[PDB]
Amino acid sequence: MLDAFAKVVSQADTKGEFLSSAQLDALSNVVKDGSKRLDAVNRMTSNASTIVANAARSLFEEQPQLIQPGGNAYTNRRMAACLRDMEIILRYVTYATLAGDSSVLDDRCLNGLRETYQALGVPGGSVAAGVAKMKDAAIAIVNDPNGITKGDCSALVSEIASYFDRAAAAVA
Amino acid sequence: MLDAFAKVVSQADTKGEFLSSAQLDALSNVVKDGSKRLDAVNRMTSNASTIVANAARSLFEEQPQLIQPGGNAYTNRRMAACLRDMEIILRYVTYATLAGDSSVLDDRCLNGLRETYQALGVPGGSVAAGVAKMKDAAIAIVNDPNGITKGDCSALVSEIASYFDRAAAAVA
Amino acid sequence: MLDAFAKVVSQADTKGEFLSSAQLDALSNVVKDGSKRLDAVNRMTSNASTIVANAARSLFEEQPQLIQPGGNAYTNRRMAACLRDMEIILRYVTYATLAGDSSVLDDRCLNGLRETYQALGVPGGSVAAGVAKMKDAAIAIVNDPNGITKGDCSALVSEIASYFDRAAAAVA
Amino acid sequence: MLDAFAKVVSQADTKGEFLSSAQLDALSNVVKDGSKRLDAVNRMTSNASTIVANAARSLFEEQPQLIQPGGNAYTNRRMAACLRDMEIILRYVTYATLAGDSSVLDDRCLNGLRETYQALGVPGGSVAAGVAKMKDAAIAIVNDPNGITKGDCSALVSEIASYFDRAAAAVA
Amino acid sequence: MLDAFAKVVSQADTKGEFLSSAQLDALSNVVKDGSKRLDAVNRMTSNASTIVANAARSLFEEQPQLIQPGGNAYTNRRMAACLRDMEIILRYVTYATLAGDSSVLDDRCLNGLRETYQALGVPGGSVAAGVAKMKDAAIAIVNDPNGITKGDCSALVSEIASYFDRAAAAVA
Amino acid sequence: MLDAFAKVVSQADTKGEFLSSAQLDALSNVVKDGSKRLDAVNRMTSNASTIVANAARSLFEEQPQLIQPGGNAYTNRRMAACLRDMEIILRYVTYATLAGDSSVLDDRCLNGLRETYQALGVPGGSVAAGVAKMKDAAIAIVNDPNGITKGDCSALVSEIASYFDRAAAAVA
Amino acid sequence: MKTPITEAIAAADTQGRFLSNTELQAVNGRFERAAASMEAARALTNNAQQLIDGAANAVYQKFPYTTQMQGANFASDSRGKSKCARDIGYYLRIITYSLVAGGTGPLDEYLIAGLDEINRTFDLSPSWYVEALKYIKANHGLSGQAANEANTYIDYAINALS
Amino acid sequence: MKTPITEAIAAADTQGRFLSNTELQAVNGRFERAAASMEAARALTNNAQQLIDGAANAVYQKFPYTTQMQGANFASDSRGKSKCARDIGYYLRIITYSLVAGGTGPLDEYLIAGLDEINRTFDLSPSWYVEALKYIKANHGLSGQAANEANTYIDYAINALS
Amino acid sequence: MKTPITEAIAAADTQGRFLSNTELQAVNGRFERAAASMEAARALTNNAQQLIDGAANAVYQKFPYTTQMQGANFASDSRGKSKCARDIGYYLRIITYSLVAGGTGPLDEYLIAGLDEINRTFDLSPSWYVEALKYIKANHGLSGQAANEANTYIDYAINALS
Amino acid sequence: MKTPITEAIAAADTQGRFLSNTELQAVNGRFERAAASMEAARALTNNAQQLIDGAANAVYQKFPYTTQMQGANFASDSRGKSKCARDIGYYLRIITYSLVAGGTGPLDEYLIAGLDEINRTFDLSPSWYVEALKYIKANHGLSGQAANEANTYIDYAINALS
Amino acid sequence: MKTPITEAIAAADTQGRFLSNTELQAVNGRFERAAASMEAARALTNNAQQLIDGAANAVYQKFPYTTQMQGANFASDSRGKSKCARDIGYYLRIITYSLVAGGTGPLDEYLIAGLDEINRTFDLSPSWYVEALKYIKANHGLSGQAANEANTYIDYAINALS
Amino acid sequence: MKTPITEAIAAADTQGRFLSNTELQAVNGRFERAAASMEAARALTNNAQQLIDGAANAVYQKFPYTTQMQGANFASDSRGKSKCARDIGYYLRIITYSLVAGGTGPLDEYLIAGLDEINRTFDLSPSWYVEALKYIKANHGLSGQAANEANTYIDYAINALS
Ligand SMILES: *[C@@H](C)[C@H]1/C(=C/c2[nH]c(/C=C3N=C(/C=C4\NC(=O)C(CC)=C4C)C(C)=C\3CCC(=O)O)c(CCC(=O)O)c2C)NC(=O)[C@@H]1C
Ligand code: NA
Repeated sequence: MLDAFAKVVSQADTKGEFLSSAQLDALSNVVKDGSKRLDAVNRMTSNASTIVANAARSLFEEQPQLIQPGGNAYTNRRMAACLRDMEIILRYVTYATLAGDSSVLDDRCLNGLRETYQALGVPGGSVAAGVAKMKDAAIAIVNDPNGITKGDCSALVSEIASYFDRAAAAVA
Repeated sequence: MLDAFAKVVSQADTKGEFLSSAQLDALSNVVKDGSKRLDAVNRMTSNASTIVANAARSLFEEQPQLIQPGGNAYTNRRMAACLRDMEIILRYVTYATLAGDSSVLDDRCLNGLRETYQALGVPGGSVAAGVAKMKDAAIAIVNDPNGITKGDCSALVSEIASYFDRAAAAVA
Repeated sequence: MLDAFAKVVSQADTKGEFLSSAQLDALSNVVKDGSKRLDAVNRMTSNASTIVANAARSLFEEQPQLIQPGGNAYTNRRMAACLRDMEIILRYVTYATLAGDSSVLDDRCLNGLRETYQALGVPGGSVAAGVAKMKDAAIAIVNDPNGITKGDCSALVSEIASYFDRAAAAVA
Repeated sequence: MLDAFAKVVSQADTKGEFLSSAQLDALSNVVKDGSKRLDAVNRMTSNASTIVANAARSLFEEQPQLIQPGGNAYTNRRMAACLRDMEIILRYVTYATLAGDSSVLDDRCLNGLRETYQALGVPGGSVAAGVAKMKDAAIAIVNDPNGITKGDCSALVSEIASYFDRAAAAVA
Repeated sequence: MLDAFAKVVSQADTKGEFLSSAQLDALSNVVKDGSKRLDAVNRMTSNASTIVANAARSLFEEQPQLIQPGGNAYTNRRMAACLRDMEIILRYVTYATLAGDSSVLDDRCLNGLRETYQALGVPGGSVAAGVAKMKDAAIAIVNDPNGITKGDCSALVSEIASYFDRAAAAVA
Repeated sequence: MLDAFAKVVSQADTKGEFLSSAQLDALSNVVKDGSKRLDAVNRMTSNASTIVANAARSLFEEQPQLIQPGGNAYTNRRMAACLRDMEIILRYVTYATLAGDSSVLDDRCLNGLRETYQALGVPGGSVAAGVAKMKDAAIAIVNDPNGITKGDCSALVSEIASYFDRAAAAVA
Repeated sequence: MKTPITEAIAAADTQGRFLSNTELQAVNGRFERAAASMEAARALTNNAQQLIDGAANAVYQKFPYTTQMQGANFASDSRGKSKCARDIGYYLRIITYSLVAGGTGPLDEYLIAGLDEINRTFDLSPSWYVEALKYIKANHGLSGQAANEANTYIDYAINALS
Repeated sequence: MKTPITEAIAAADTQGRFLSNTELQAVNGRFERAAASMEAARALTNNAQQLIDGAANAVYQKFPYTTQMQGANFASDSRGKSKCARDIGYYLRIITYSLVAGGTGPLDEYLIAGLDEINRTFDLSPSWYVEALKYIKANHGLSGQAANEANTYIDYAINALS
Repeated sequence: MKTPITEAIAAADTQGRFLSNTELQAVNGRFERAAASMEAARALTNNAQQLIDGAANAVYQKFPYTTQMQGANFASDSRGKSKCARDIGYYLRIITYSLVAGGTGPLDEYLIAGLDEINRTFDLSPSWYVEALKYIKANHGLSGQAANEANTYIDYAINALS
Repeated sequence: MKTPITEAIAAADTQGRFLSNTELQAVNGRFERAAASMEAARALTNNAQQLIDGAANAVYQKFPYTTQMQGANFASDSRGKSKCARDIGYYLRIITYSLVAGGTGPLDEYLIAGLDEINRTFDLSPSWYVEALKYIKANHGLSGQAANEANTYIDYAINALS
Repeated sequence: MKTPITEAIAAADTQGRFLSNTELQAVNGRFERAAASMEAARALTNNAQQLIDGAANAVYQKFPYTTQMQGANFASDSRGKSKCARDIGYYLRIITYSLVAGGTGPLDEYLIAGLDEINRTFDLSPSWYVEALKYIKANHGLSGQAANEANTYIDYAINALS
Repeated sequence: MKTPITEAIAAADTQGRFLSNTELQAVNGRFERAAASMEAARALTNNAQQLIDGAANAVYQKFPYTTQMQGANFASDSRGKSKCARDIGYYLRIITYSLVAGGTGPLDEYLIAGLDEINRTFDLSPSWYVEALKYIKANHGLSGQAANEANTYIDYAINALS
């Protein structure tokens, strides 16, 4: 997998070139904004259980067919698998947030997930709706101005939202 | 795998319904006929070696190309594999007979067998002919009125023959 | 796999026939010419490192795109894998030479190799160019009249050349 | 392992003798008392959670050093293992009850348990106290005449108490 | 493991010395006698079934308590294990015969065998008696002047007898 | 394994106590002196190859019997195992240096090492001599005032020396 | 799905062997017990709604805060009371499944697998359901071996919650 | 040793769980079948000597060469006829063990394990023991389910020889 | 016990290699965060009794039934109140251990491992302890990264209970 | 197929290495023995019909009941006599394959694998084929190392049947 | 690619966890060190051609035979001198990658993996590259922790060649 | 130790079988080749000192810096020249062991295992030993198959160094 630094390095190696001063400047900016990135990861991680649970509860209230007898999330084993999937996607989104790059989320989570769901009969459109709910809740948790030094995390939040949208699009 | 009882239960759970009086009655009838079912399994099991050996011998008498040099059943390793397949199919037919459901035979034996035989060059139509010979021998053994309380085993015999026919159809 | 003796025996068993006197004569000839075969294997084996290294060096001289940054053989890991492939092919050619039959080379090396290279992006045409360089070097070493009883190894050399050409055709 | 039937058969095979008429009578008496045995197993199994939990609670009440910081049952990981040990011993006692023989409890549970406890520093004397508490609760549940055909279970109860006593003695 | 060549080589490496002319002479004599050694191994191997069966039959004839019910060789499972032990010892004796050194017999067969037998309850003295019976038959087969070029095999036969005697003594 | 922080925490949990103000002060001092500790680990690691090779060369100089034919370090396989052992002990000493606690060295390297050497015939006294030579080279590298902020590392050097002495004592 | 019959088949299949007389005896043991099992299943089914409503009321009496406290996990509103009666009906229904199947397979697969995770995630107390099951045991009105069968699977569910 | 009871415990022990109603029904099925098993065991035991001597004689007439040809594997002398009669008695005795135990455990452990190797090594023909077992089947005089139990274990031994 | 240092050592040891600059940077990261963690550990330790008493009261106010209902698992008597204040003290004490060690090692080993089983077995509700943890979080009085450190470990324990 | 050459290749391939001087010496060992092996194969082939007929008659002579008794496994009719002579020809033919290949590969693959199962299933006595092979050994008319080669593979077949 | 960040993620992914505070402190440790790392990477990049030429010359003067002996592995012609300067440029360039990435990942993946095999196969002496690395260490002119970072990765490459 | 005989024994032992005719043929292959191997080992041993001295001088001439540069790894002093002559004698001596043993067992076990690590750790160039081995090949004075045997094992050592 790549992080923001490995991405620039691997492209430079492909061309056999030293990093330019502009690329080094941009990577120095990533480091300078690293404290904000760690906050986002810690806040999302620290609220993982409620992000998953509230998003799942809202999903089932909107889509009652999922939890009726015969529904895909009926029985406790399938309900737990569903909750686990919500948590896995959130987990990999926090991974990508720490990395500043979507590669871990694409390679180890999203790649092949649509076909897995297809074979199982898991409704991926409903998973994507659950992911969007986790996105809104996680963004609001990251954006909460209480108990943190005031500043601009708009670029970070947009990056995080892009990882959520990526996960949703992979299964929608 | 499912037995006759788990099949109805799993169907009812999909609809989230208690079993109806008709379904409980039908399942009680399976129980009432259980002793006849155990005789059928015991009788096929107790004669398994001769059922397989007589059917194989007759098969090879009718289809000498199988045991000519270069034939699919030529060499003792290939002959042993062929006899083993005959016994395997008989084994899973007796499982299905005990269960009152073909799932164990379909899932653990017949599913994929055609493709296995195609890749190997095993003549599945000849296997089907052997299976039919095993069917007739097994039915005659089950329906033997010597040494048993006389009664009607027609529905059981039809069920057992249907399992043999499923095996034939999976490879013919 | 097959050697020259197993090829004749396997074909005869398929027909259920004893070997003819002419077939026995032919295998006696294989034995008679076996000392030459052992020299060919020993000479290729004893010179394996230089055969591989010189052929690869010449390949990269003629195809510098392979070793420049971004090239398939750039980085020492990919270089080592490229050198390994060279050695693997030469090793299986010496196996086929000892056996007098290409089956081990086809079965355990060449089959599926084009598809493996396609998936990885390895330039199969350049591998074929390296294989042909190993062929010319190996043949010159096998045919070297110094330090060996003078004789006719033309049929053997033609055989070995066909094994190298087989490998090159499988990836070109 | 051994049950009452296996015990007799194994000893007769060692002597090379058929079972005597008196041995066959005793084995028939084992079968005749079989329904009582199944009730004892069912009743202990069905109350396993309360038997373990109440005995453990009483043990820690009487021996508070076990649960104070630094005690062997302090921390949830050690408390969980302690409860698991209680459930394990109860489980193997119900095994021996079904078998009518202590071999499964001796061989699969009690053998070497003192050595294990010694090496870890588990106070085996405290485990034996918990076992005796489980025994008293299980005997009372087994011997409860509410909801069962009235009869004499005193021999079976003495047998079950002996299995509990055997377990406690092995770690006391 | 060691053969006669490796034993001399290993001893010389420990001293850091080249092999002396007398040591090379001794090893050339081992090669000179190698054809006789190959006959000894072939003759013992080619008669292994009857060497084992006849020795075992005589052992049970002389020690009938081994095959009485309750005896160590009673039941077909323990008889098969006993016969296997005879064949195993004969197998490693032929190994040591090929190697001209007892190391493979000592290291892979006899080391720890007495303790294994003692822990199992196998009567090692009876195993020794069967091994000696196997010795007399194997030596008789090796010494058979029928169908072999007449010559002196007395040194080879004394060596083979010593391997058998070694085996018997390790368990007697 | 423990570090300086886990050792105090573990001792406190056994007592069921919050850390005292003096305990927190001492661990704060460990953190304050942490940059020196990282320098020591980096300096030993960065020079690990020369520390090992120079100590081994000196050991073989002073104890030529180790590398005589028949010596424990004779042949390249035993030499490589010996060099590996040196590197292993150095590696675990750098571990203990990072952790500020010898537990990783004791538990994962030294425990049972003397018994291993005894079973193998490895001269543990010579291993201790090699370890002492690594100690002096490592300590001098750590204490090199060139290219580093001048300060007092005497307590840290005494600690590192104690880890080397622990290793030597475990095998001497 | 695990039943006495599928378990016997699975045991023979694991050893690659034909069914043994031990397994035929095991299945006939299931057949003999079915009369009591099915009488329990019928009685539980015939009185299902009364048992379900009585059990839910028993929980609300034992734990009155569940009908007072606010939050998605409690039954202080109609939605929560409906969720609760639903869950209790699930337990009863799947117990009758287990009775009909002759084993705990239905309970194990449809309800107990993942049960701990669901109760923790949705903040549902196991004690609530234990009380509901105790009410069922007390009011199913069975006697003899039919009561034994019913109580065996109710006790199995309580054990899974303890 | 394998019995219906030890097999049930073994299944539960492998799964690390308490005994289930599946295993209790399995053991009760053994209990219900025991009456037929015990009746067959008694009749084979009480009639053993005549069954054994009749079975040996049955083999000798079906395969006359066994009492004529030279060889340790044949019964042309008193030694070999003592071996044969002893062998047939082993079969009968262990069949009664299995009947009593409730499964093939005794037959599997004491006799069938290694049977193919012993008959190959000592050059004993399986068809000899098949014929002897057929005689015991046709002459045990049993009826009803006692004959079922006896014939099931006799047929099991015949299968192991085929 | 896992700490940032022992985890770095364990990764190097798993790979059979010397410590890398990545591991040295990881340890310095711990060193740089230590000031905030020790400030939080000091404050939580100094106000431990007040935090424990207030958290216990917070649970009783949130779930008043825990002071009324009879049963060993509730706090309607002095024994139960002692148990509960003990438990909350364990959480606070091991949270300070985690702050000092620089990771959740102490929480993982001393409290969370086995937590689910213990709360199920003794019928203790995870919601009780979540409420207690929320009180400590709202009343430790810390600011800046010291508050971040304490809240991070409190949230970790809350997640383990959810 | 296993031959001295393919065994050497398979060993080197398993170790991912070029052929060793040990394996080249091993192949020359085969080359040196081939003269004796080919002499034996030519002689056994040239007299195959007389050897098969004589071996079959030797079996019938030793075991006359095989031409007496009714049964699919016996040779009391034209069908069974054709089956027997076919089987013996199979043994002889595959022995010549083994002589030519330089090892037991053809015997192991074409005949011995599954041999035990086939003789058990079809009630074919191994002693019959042992007698036939003993006749071939006694009547192949070879001497020297050609006879050694022939007898080595015949004895290998006899061992496989014992 | 291995970096302090991807290593932290990989550790958490192996245990199926969210990232821990230990891992977040590890990553901040990389952020804090990054200032020294980037300052070293910039200086090495800016003086790259002068360091490469000076390192090549340093090797040629320590091992004068490398510019005199004939052979493809030597730098006695323009081909060999270009290969050598290219190699030294590879070392320096990938060292700056490692500094930028914050770990040995780029050196491990792009250069060290397979290094021993390449130097053996093409008869390149590791001592040549150690000397070039010692020149770079002695002439990069860095001070403070920037020099510490550069020297750490130079010593890492030297150890890989030793 | 690996020899043609112990390799045959090890192959049979892994399969739990008696030695095959293939393996006996393999051993006779070694016996037939032994005359050439022994002739080579005799000539190498009888001229060992001259071969070692000439090979050392050949290395010193091909690589003159080895006699001039300072360092423990070079032969600029009496100590280094002794180490070099010792090493070359090791190669010759163990080559004669392999000739005597009939395979590379001695070379593999006594010298090649760990060779790459030792040459890397002690900064010894493999090209040095290749040159010495090339000298021995050109000056052993052997002819025919004795020369083939010696050159086979010399080339094997050279490949191990390449
Ligand atoms: C074509 C490849 C070249 C060639 C070969 C050649 N060799 C011989 C003779 C022999 N080769 C060997 C080699 C071995 N015997 C073994 O057992 C082993 C494995 C350890 C080997 C490597 C031997 C023993 C001989 C016989 C003795 C001798 O040296 O002559 C010949 C002549 C025999 C024949 O024609 O078949 C030939 C032709 N000769 C050339 O000119 C080619 C360059
Ligand atoms: Na055998």
